[PDB]
Amino acid sequence: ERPTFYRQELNKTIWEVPERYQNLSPVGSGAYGSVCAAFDTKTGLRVAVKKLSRPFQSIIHAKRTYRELRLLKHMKHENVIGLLDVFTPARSLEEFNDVYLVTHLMGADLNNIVKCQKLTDDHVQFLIYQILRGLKYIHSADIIHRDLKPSNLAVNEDCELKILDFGLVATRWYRAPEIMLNWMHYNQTVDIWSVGCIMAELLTGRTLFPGTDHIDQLKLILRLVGTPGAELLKKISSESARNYIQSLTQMPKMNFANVFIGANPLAVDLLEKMLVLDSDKRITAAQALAHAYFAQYHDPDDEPVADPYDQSFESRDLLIDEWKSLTYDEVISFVPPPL
Ligand SMILES: COc1nccc(-c2c(-c3ccc(F)cc3)ncn2[C@H]2CC[C@H](O)CC2)n1
Ligand SMILES: Fc1ccc(-c2n[nH]cc2-c2ccncc2)cc1
Repeated sequence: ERPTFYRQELNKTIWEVPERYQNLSPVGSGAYGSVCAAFDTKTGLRVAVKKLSRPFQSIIHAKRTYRELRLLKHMKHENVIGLLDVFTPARSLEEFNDVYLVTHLMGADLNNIVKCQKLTDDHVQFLIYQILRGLKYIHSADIIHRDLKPSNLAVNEDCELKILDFGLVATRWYRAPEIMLNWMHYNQTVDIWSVGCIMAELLTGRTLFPGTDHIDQLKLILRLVGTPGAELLKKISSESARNYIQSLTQMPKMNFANVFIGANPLAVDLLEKMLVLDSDKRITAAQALAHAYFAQYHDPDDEPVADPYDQSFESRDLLIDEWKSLTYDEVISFVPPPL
């Protein structure tokens, strides 16, 4: 029981897929893979098919490939990209060198939405609500996204949103200041900082912190939220990070009600809770969902958490063939979701 595959070359890339997937149309490419829109004749669904690029090029690529497949197989939530299918044209482990991932076609990203004029407060509520609902789920599996940005948020014509964990403008614009300072013990609230930046941008139509580099990025952040107070400075072990931060002209926290004047005061209150410099004081996804700003969407009985997620593989140092074999086992054990 193996489907019939057919091959085709699209934009320099060869695609070998099952006959069920028709009318492949390139959507975009990147360092880690390329994506085509297609029509799935078995389900009647429009899908996006991602072909991984050089999945076993090195130990790093091989572990990344396994990581992505494991993550995607685990994510089962309406606001997180999951898998409809995964396949390989390879007939055996020995000749296994290509991995294809299939999900529901979304068709646009959040950047396309903010670009095409500004949104109503109701749209901001709905979009951010969905991000947080997806994040609550991801975070409950002890996963940190780490690179939330508009381009990693897929959105369909119904304004339904799904978080893309990977990852085929600048990432740094949405990155938590503790990451810009290279803190190795950052927590899940790095993602809340990013949601704060995204929400600000949806409300104003402008990138909140458009830094030109890591130093400029930190400078832009501190100008809005103020330079660190005593409680936060005490948590910084890095002497250079402290010499830098403390050698900057001291700056107060700006009045958010003034900076985002015109916005819904509930949105401004939430933003202030997300864009707190000290990650230990930043609101969590679960807490954010209960915020008054989302009263028309919040339902505690329908904001589910994830099943336990085993990431013990992350601490493993294996050979390429071992990561390849594990990935292969995960391709073969895949059971599609019910139609
Ligand atoms: C184009 O429609 C669509 N829908 C769902 C996922 C993906 C996807 C995926 C993707 C991820 C997993 C998968 F199984 C299938 C596709 N990776 C990146 N994207 C998009 C590509 C365009 C870009 O603007 C936004 C990310 N694409
Ligand atoms: F300027 C800044 C900006 C952000 C931070 C910060 N927020 N949460 C944790 C930290 C942090 C940064 C560096 N080292 C430990 C902790 C600290 C100083």
